[PDB]
Amino acid sequence: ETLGEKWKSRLNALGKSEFQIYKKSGIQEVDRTLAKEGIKRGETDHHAVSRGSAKLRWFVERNLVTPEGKVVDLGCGRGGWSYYCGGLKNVREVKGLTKGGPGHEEPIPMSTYGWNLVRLQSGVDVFFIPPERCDTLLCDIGESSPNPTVEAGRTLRVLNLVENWLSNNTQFCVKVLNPYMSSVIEKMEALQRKHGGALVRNPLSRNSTHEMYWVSNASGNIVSSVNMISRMLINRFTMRHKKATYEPDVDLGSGTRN
Ligand SMILES: Nc1ncnc2c1ncn2[C@@H]1O[C@H](CSCC[C@H](N)C(=O)O)[C@@H](O)[C@H]1O
Repeated sequence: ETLGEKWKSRLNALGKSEFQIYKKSGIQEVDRTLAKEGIKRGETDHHAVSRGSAKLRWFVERNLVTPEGKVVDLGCGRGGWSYYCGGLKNVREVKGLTKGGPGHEEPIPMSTYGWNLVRLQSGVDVFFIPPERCDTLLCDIGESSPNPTVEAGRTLRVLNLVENWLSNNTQFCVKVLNPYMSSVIEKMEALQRKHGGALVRNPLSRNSTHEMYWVSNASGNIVSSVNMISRMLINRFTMRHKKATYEPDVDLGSGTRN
């Protein structure tokens, strides 16, 4: 048994209203009221389609991942990671792929800066299409379960997916939903040995998930990095100024790139 699983159990034991408070406790939020209000009205212009744009922003503006070349966005959902990549100096093709359909997030068409370089496909399942060439590989897949055993298999499927997609020097950002289970640790140590990078916690993540992202330009003992987060997440159960701090939302320009 791990320090993560302790966290998981305490989390699971929470009152409905107690969990809602834990979730936002001392996190970083993104200011989305107006951007969402604009989208509801048609505006295709300056708005990130989701808070993922801001979320990826954070890794990128710190050179943890430098999208370049042909970017594949596995599970692009609405499109927040892709449209944000679309505007990035070093970037040529953005290809975003996602399930969509009833009960899943569908890609929203946007005219943001570099939109013309972004193509997003709904109706695809990625675990069952063939790997393609790419320079930057992104992946935000991993559905949360109260049962950590579940999360570990979901997380395992994902890494096993990404491997098949990766070559040498590939820029990458992958959600590892449950990095604390011992099966996931094991896989990650391998993956790191073979590919580099470390796991990093994004301050925009809620306290109710123990997600960390495997990002390419970083280093660090996996085990230790997972633990300092389980510790962090446990410490936040007992918190005494539990407001969130807010960032203004990414503004993603408009119009076309050549
Ligand atoms: N096997 C699969 N194939 C394609 N899409 C999948 C998938 N499993 C999960 N997904 C999709 O992956 C998405 C990840 S969450 C979307 C976040 C996105 N980066 C953004 O910033 O908006 C979900 O919307 C889900 O529908």
